[PDB]
Amino acid sequence: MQIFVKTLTGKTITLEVEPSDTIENVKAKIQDKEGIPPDQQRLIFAGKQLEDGRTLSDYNIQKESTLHLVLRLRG
Amino acid sequence: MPEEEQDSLAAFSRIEANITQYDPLLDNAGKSACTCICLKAAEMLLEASPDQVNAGLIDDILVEGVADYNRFKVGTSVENYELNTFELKRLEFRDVDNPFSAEGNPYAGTLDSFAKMMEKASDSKDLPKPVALVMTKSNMTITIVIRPDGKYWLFDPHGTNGKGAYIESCNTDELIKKIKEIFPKTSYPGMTEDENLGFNSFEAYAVRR
Repeated sequence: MQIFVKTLTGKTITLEVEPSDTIENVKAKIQDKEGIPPDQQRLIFAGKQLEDGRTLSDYNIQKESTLHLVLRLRG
Repeated sequence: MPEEEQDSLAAFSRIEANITQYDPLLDNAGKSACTCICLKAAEMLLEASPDQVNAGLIDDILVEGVADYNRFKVGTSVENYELNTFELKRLEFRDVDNPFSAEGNPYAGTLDSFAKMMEKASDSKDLPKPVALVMTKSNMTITIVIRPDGKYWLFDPHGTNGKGAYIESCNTDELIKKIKEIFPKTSYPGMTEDENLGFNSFEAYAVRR
């Protein structure tokens, strides 16, 4: 199924995922497209920052949902 | 005697450190000393009067901030720093009706949303005064002290051209102008979102004493 990720700086990316995919798997797919290390990705859905060990399903993220991505800035 | 006082924010709009010897450390975005020193600046400036903010006080921010940086390296947080070390307390502050925000995360935005953030921050409904914002991008940290009159002290550990460190007294329009010069819009062809986010977004933490 397809989901979308919108970055804070305005880009919308399309990912191919399965509900069983973990958040860490999703972050790795984002890294494959934009080079962002998973440990610095804040993925937001319905106002919660998603945890690496859970699955898209655990968060009831369905097809064509849009996640929101913020980079954890190091300074 | 007045003739024996250092220049301070009680009479000037910009005050500069004398000490430059820490600049290779403060300017190194591969280290987090710049953030440690911004946290020391919030600690020290939140309860200062304008006449106390002289070159000697900024020197003390650098000297004491580097000591705490070193102490942290041997052996509630902001970028992995324990705020207790700075006698600071974190206050919740985020863009609530915005899809990039989550409870407990810092305020996330871009240059286009910086003015809105400051409007919220400067509202004593949202945060008490004085309060400081510690604001980061991928390669720089600053501190914005919101003063009792609602104007600002901008502390920049990078200094002008990477040399020394300064504090500027700013109204809102001046602060926006300065942040656009320190956090400039950055672009080049092929830039990935790792760098777009790193250069063109910010996170801001609210702290008080």
